[PDB]
Amino acid sequence: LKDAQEKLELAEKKATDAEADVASLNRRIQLVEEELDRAQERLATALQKLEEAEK
Amino acid sequence: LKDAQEKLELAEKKATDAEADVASLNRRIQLVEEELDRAQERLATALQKLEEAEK
Amino acid sequence: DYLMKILTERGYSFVTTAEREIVRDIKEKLCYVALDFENEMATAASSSSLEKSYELPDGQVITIGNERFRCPETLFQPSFIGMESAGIHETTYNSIMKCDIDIRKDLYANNVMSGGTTMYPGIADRMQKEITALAPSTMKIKIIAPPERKYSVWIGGSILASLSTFQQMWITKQEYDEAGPSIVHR
Amino acid sequence: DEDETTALVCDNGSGLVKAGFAGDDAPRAVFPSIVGRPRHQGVMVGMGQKDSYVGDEAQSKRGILTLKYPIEHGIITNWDDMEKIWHHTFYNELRVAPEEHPTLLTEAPLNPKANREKMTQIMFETFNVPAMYVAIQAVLSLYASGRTTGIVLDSGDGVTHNVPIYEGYALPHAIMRLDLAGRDLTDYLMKILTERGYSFVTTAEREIVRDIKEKLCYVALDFENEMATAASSSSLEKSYELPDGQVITIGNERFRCPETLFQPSFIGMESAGIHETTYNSIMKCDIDIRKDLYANNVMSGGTTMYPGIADRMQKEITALAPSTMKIKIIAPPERKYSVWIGGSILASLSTFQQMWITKQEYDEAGPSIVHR
Amino acid sequence: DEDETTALVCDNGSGLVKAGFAGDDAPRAVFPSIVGRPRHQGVMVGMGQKDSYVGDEAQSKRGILTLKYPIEHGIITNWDDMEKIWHHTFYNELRVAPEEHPTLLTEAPLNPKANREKMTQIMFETFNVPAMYVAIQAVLSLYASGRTTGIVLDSGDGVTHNVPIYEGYALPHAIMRLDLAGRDLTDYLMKILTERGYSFVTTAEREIVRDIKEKLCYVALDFENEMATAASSSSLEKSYELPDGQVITIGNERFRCPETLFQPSFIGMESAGIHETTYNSIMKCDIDIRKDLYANNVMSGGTTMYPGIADRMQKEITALAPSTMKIKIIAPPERKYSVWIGGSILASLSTFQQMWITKQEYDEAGPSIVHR
Repeated sequence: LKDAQEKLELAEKKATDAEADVASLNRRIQLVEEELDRAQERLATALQKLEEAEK
Repeated sequence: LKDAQEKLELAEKKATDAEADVASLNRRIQLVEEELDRAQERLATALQKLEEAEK
Repeated sequence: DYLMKILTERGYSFVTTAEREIVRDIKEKLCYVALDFENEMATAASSSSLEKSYELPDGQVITIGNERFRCPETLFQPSFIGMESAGIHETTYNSIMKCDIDIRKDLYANNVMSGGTTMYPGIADRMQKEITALAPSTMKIKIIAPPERKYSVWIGGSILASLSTFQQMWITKQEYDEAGPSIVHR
Repeated sequence: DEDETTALVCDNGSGLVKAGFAGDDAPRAVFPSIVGRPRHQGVMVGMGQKDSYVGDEAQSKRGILTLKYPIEHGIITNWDDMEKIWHHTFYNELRVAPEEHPTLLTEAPLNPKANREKMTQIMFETFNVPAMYVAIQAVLSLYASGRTTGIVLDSGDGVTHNVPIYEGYALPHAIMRLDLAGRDLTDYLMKILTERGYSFVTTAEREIVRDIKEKLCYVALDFENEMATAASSSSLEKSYELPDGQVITIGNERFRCPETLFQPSFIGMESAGIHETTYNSIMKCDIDIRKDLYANNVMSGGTTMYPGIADRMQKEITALAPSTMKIKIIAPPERKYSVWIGGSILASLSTFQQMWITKQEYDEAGPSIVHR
Repeated sequence: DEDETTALVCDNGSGLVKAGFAGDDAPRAVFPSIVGRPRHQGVMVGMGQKDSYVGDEAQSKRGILTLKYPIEHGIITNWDDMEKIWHHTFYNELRVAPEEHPTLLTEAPLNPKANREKMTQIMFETFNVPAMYVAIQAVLSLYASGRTTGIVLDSGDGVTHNVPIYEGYALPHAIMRLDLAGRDLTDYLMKILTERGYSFVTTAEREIVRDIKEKLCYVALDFENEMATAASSSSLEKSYELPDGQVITIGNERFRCPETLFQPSFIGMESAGIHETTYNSIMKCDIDIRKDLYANNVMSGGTTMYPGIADRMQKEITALAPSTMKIKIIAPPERKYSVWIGGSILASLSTFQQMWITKQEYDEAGPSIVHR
């Protein structure tokens, strides 16, 4: 028992540190994915504007 | 004891599902951040190529 | 020959042989492949400064507004000419879902265009969007259409044959007089 | 340092080779155990005519070559093609010259005497290594988990095994082999996923079913009321995005695939399953050693990595074992390389030097020397 | 008589439907498995506006309709269009009212559980048949050749299969499916015949390449020294007269087309061929049943009708099978309807009455009842 309960406060501690880092990294991925459709979208438009001006 | 050990396979299960999802979401953020410097870089070049062709 | 009819059908006559030949020079100079060929006909109707008049061997200024793009829309819609076959973009695609699976991302990012008839401006943009919207979204589409494309074939031969490493693939009269036509046939 | 740095560890598998230097923590080289032979004459741009291809170049170019697997079910079946994989390992993968490196190799559980003598014949006589040594795979896995008595359930790409080991000696008559492993398991997922209404049509669809199996597959405990759970349809489902957009969803089958390891009947196999086999190995051993084996079920191998494999096995053998017994299923995180790591430890060890078979031993005793 | 006369047998294929009354020797109705939808608004003289066309009227009028195939590779892919083909079968082709006729239907080898339940849902709930039954196709083919254990190589218009059957139970884990059949085969002939310097330009040229394939194609044994024979140019050649005079000659290609069934490589297929697949099915089955399967290779399906198919298969598997074995390739003459005839026999049988799923069973047990 002392060993299963001790193994425990450590496994639950690790579980909460990992849930905290995943929340932070998922917030960062959504922001960089959203900076994106924006970078790439104005891109389809800038390259189209080039092919039309070059023509 | 049955209760501390049972509480356990569940807390360790949750810890491993959360470590697996953080590893996956961090791999996805690095790949979308790397698709990026690439989308934005060819962009500085496509827009520059436009201003020269328009001129 | 299809432009010919949509242009006589515009109320014209390519009667003498000096009228016939130049419909082809109209096709080359003034024809377009519009992207969103749908709301380009719609545009035609509001009648913008989309129209384009060409001066014939003589004065006879002929005007071509609209038909200008109805001609290359034949390459995506063979139905414009009583053809029941599929069109250019679908065919690009079908070729691709007939190939090995692992090579399909490669083919999709490398659609190289060559040939006199692929020179119609905006052919590449229409094809770009034609296959993006048929291909799985996980895919990268890329339609390469170089400017010299009416001679791609030739230029590729010029490069290859002037190359330093090609010398050892030339079929020589020695190979031939000794192996029969089979030799070069591979 | 002469050989402290210098000892090589090569673990030959049915699917993968794991290789590197004794001392390292993980294999420097991991690659498929294939040898491709071109179906047609021709070349890649800039290269010459190649007679043969090995590892990843054989996998990548598989459409123009006839692929062959040298190790069938852990045993070397083609010695011409194996000497090819070894050659590739030393010279291209680890880029070492073999004639100045001691080489620790691994063999399978009941590897025929004659094979251990043959790979010794090829190591010393065609590669001219200074010294070599052949360890049994389960035995290196155990040892890498610190201990010397336990029973290893070892499961990789073509074989599963149970090797009861007592104070280092693997027990020949208690070893069990079950020919169903990760290879079999990817092909079963394949069908339950096409059967979910899908198509793995091109080769870029085929290969990734295996990456679905590795990333998303589970071994549920109470696989019974997990199917039941599937039906109420919880947020148990899991969608994977393919090479392109084509988001495929896998809810349920996710665990129907590793339930194959406990129920071989899912795949038309009449053999018993992993947990029963752990147990049967154990009631085939001496009586006095059975408490030891039960508290030391060490797991190793790529296919034992499915999460919750250990909990299912824990409860699978508790409920077959006499209640007076202590059950204990050790499954370490690095287990896809246990075997290799056990070799790295052992071969870099201070006391192992006196078991290396040297060319002196060989040129004087014949292949018999290392055979033990 | 109530139902002795009254049982219907409908075999749904990828290319053709075969239908008729249990009792008859051959299908009363055979027609394409298409559903045409008019591309434009208008009418035929004397008829009204038609929303849809099925079977031969869809084929004949194909120029103004968009043709669709409900069964892709033996599996029903569109249920709106299938209920249309069934409707046509009962009401126009057999001209019966379905609500007083028991209906035996067929399904494919590993037909998804959910489909067998769906066509039961449509048979009982939209056609209101008294009773029905779904037999597996290879299983009816075998049985129509008298026996109960054997392996059927079944090959029609969109799929090829190998279904090992033991005392009536088709063996799920040993069944093989090869998606190359008579449809694929007509299109390959097409190219080797245009490649002979020809043009199948109008639709009256297209359709008849298929009638060339059926009438003049062969499966030569020793396809090797048959090409060699072609070259010495014997009176092996064969000219067919087209819809008009245009006498087309086909000497050689005549057999290059069914050599596609043994060599899928002729068509950019990387899969194994018919004979190897017969065999692989067999080394996937229990050991004790393999002598039975070998002496009972029953062939069925339109594409297995090419003369000399049986002799080539005979020698193809003798030379892969252990010599202690008896090989026996049964190919009956009516084989393009084996499946149907097996259903006619079975459903007119004296003992089958107690397996019919009745509306009583259904209204009380849900689609699950017939699903087994």
